[PDB]
Amino acid sequence: GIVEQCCTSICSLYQLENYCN
Amino acid sequence: NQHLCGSHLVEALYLVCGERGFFYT
Amino acid sequence: XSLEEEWAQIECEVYGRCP
Amino acid sequence: XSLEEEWAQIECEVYGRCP
Amino acid sequence: HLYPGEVCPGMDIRNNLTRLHELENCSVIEGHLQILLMFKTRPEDFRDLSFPKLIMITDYLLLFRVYGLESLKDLFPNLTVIRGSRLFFNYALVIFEMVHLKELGLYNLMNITRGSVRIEKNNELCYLATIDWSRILDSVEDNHIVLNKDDNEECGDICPCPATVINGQFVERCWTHSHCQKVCPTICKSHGCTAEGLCCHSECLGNCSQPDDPTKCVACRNFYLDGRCVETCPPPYYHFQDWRCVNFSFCQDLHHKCKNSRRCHQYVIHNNKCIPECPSGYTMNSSNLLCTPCLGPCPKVCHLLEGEKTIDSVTSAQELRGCTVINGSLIINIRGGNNLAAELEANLGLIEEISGYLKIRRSYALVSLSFFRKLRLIRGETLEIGNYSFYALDNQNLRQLWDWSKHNLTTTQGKLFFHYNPKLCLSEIHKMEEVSGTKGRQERNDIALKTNGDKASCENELLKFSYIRTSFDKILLRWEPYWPPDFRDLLGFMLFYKEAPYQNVTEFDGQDACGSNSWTVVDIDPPLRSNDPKSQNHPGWLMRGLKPWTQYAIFVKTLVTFSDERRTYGAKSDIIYVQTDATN
Amino acid sequence: KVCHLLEGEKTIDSVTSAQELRGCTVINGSLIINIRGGNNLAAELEANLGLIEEISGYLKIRRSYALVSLSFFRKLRLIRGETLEIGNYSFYALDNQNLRQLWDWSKHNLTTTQGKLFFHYNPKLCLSEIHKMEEVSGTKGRQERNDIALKTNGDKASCENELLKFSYIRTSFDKILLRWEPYWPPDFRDLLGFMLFYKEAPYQNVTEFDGQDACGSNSWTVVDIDPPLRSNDPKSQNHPGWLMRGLKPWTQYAIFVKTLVTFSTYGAKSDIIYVQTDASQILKELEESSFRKTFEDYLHNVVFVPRP
Ligand SMILES: *[C@@H]1O[C@H](CO)[C@@H](O[C@@H]2O[C@H](CO)[C@@H](O)[C@H](O)[C@H]2NC(C)=O)[C@H](O)[C@H]1NC(C)=O
Ligand SMILES: *[C@@H]1O[C@H](CO)[C@@H](O)[C@H](O)[C@H]1NC(C)=O
Ligand SMILES: *[C@@H]1O[C@H](CO)[C@@H](O)[C@H](O)[C@H]1NC(C)=O
Ligand SMILES: *[C@@H]1O[C@H](CO)[C@@H](O)[C@H](O)[C@H]1NC(C)=O
Ligand SMILES: *[C@@H]1O[C@H](CO)[C@@H](O)[C@H](O)[C@H]1NC(C)=O
Ligand SMILES: *[C@@H]1O[C@H](CO)[C@@H](O)[C@H](O)[C@H]1NC(C)=O
Ligand SMILES: *[C@@H]1O[C@H](CO)[C@@H](O)[C@H](O)[C@H]1NC(C)=O
Repeated sequence: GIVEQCCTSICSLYQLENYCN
Repeated sequence: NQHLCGSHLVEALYLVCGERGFFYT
Repeated sequence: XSLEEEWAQIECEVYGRCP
Repeated sequence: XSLEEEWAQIECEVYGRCP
Repeated sequence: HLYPGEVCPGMDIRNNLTRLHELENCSVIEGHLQILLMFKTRPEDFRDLSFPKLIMITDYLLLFRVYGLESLKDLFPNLTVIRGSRLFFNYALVIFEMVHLKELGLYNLMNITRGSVRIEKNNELCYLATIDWSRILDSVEDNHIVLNKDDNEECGDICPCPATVINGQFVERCWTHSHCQKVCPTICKSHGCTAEGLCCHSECLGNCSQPDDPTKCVACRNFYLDGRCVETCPPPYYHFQDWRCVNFSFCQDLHHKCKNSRRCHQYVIHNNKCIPECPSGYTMNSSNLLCTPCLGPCPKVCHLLEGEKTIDSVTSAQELRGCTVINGSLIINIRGGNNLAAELEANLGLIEEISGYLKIRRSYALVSLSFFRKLRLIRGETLEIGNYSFYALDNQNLRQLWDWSKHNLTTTQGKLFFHYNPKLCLSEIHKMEEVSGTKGRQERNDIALKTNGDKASCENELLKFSYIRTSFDKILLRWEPYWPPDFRDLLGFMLFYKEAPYQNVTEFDGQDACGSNSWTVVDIDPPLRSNDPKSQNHPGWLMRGLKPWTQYAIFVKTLVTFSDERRTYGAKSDIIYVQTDATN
Repeated sequence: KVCHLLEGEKTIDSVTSAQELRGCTVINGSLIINIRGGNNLAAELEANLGLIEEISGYLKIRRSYALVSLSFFRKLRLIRGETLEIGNYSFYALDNQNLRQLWDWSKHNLTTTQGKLFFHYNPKLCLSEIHKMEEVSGTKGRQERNDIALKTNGDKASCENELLKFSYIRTSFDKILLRWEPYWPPDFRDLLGFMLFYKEAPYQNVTEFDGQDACGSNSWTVVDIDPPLRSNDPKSQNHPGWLMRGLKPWTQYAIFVKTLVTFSTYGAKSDIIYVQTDASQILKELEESSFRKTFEDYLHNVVFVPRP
């Protein structure tokens, strides 16, 4: 989930972008 | 860049997705 | 600023508590 | 006993401590 | 008029306000009402927009980062009941980081049938202390309302309205400056009254237009059918979604939809209800869409994504409702000071077997794991790393597992693990070691001797004070001898004494607090092993710091070496109230 | 005076048991300590045990819930191992529950001259202190097979934390304004608060755990502080601060500030700084913050969906 991806690890800008239309 | 948590995950995603908006299934 | 006034300004700047 | 005297007696009896 | 408008699926409205016109007609939402992530909007966008047709959401309402929404008296003026059939987390109403929300406007809201309110981080939100949440929902304690403007600043909540004694003074209860809180006489506590105060019919959840008239009522305490509230669905109406009655052609149609193609649940009928899956031990028969009990076992196996499922709150638990077999490992991570044991019991109680490991980690308010009512097997097919099949870590108020006097839990493979369970006594862990069969196969269980139960009274044997003698300043006590099965595991005794003017002293919890009014612990090295196997050495201790005219609670604890033997738990006295003699 | 322990193996277990040792320049035989409570203590353990400089036997500390620092042994500088505890130990700390400071090794040169060290449990005590002792006390250099356990030591303790610098120190005769560096754990919500500590302290020999026990004696006027309103931009993290009130003119305060942080460990602490002015319940709060963090993390995990 987002909190494992971005909060408890480092999200690449690709990974943040993966959550949007 | 950094750990995005709390509101800052919401802010950061919003900036990435200002007019596009967030996904849902 | 005075020490007290500056702290209040700092508190608004930092913690968001403003007189 | 006296509470002290019996206590001294108890210590020798059980804990083996004597004056 | 009861629900004079459509019934709509769960609504997610995000990014753009446009989607809210899906609510234009709905009077009841059969699902969640998520409204969130609308950064782009302004109060300009919410000036017109209202859904007074909406009266009741079956699941939960979630408002999160919606901007320019100043008050919910615009959007939902007539909303009255959030049923909470499915919750968000343990919450039915959730209002989170609502940046501009000035004052809650859900004046009509009268009941939340299940789950709590969370209203957090709404930095401009006043008019919260005015609401009387006890009227809205039973579980005020579980309600979580913090970090709002009413919690940071002064709020000029003048409402020139019913005043309740929930607050210290007679504060008027008001949703907004315009709207009183609709308090209704104590006798009518869950169905409400008309404007003249004449109570509603017994079904009329929250409010009614015309009194004691079950079609002129705003919402149903039990069920909706054909424009009237009904206590239960008469045949041939099956109960659907726990709030309305539907005929067989309705359930049959839905069953064939999810048969024909899937987003899906075929709506089989069991126990006068319409449910997503045929329950454990039943199968659908003859294409009659009627669950019939199987011959031979046919449990409801619930299959878990990549072999793990973490139960953090009510909603995570409810996802396992009726899942009498778990084809995966289970992690319980309940957080917060609110005990969800009852909710866990409803959902996790029916789980007869777990295929993976069972892990309780960082569970705070979980006093017991007895919410599982019939868990009998931890097959350990997958295991927690370290080959564990039962894992329990950091559980801060865990006091007992399953009561081993009654329930049986076995592990087909894998070790036990127990660390940092402060109130869980090793007694209740060692009994598991036997019942589970790990000891039988000599599984090297990683159970920490001195991290489990150190903060709980653990002595199961008893010490009695053979002999009291007292002085103006001294109290000489002796008590019956004790030795563990191996006397070398006796490290000593510990005599606890305290002032006790009134004999209302409660037992030592176990936490050795050193506070000004806490137990004066005295360690006592054990007596000499001597003479007959009668152990004719009654231990004793004399205290000399006492004062005349003073009654003191005393008890003794053993102090004992825990071991893999598992047979040493120690002994403890009851509290005795002894009094020193009085001298001038 | 020299103190030959007539029992050879004295236990100190309360203030009134230590007073036997008042004025002992050295202690023959071993000591055990099991100090477990006390009231209005007035440093009465330091006074009785401060003089002691050399202990012949081993030094055993067990169950000793009240003691937070062993600095009451002000002059202790030598354990001789002329009577080792079974296992050949010369120092033995077992289950000291609130022991936070073994010794101030900067000012302490204790040498446990023979036999091994032992450290089990003592959750508050840091492995760093333990390692400092074994090298200060020669044991590790002497290849002593020291029995210290990584597990059960330093657990439930904010050990090995980052330094906080003070950036700003502006005084008045009766109030002092401080700002320290911004500090944030990897997840900023783990900053539950800071906690300032201050102490009117005429001498620059103060130590964090001096004058302190877990029975509620505390020389420090602790002032817990809310977390600052975080910036997105790291270069716009304002330096947090406090205006500590009600001081006395021309009085030198010892001060430090420390992070209050929820376990996921990640924390920071300042040095003691000196400023002359001008001429449990806690586990509920640490849960509540951890609970609101948990909800927020759940909401994010649920509301934000990765497109397939
Ligand atoms: C809200 O209305 C519901 C009825 O739908 C009430 O629910 C019952 O309340 C009692 C306690 O008052 C519980 O023991 C029952 O289990 C509840 N039944 C159901 C079906 O939920 C509820 O009490 C009302 N709350 C308030 C504050 O009026
Ligand atoms: C609501 O009602 C209007 C007019 O009755 C209709 O056009 C519309 O399709 C209905 N449904 C929604 C989702 O707006
Ligand atoms: C009840 O059944 C009839 C046909 O028997 C069907 O037309 C109707 O839609 C059903 N009820 C509802 C509320 O759909
Ligand atoms: C537990 O086990 C005993 C002995 O095998 C059995 O008689 C009993 O029915 C079991 N009880 C439960 C609640 O499973
Ligand atoms: C301790 O006492 C014994 C007996 O009194 C004595 O032999 C010994 O030398 C003493 N210790 C030291 C360091 O002198
Ligand atoms: C203690 O030390 C002596 C000398 O180093 C050694 O002979 C003895 O075996 C040791 N005993 C133990 C239990 O360590
Ligand atoms: C610092 O030294 C003085 C004596 O000059 C002493 O009174 C004081 O206690 C010392 N500081 C501490 C923390 O012990």
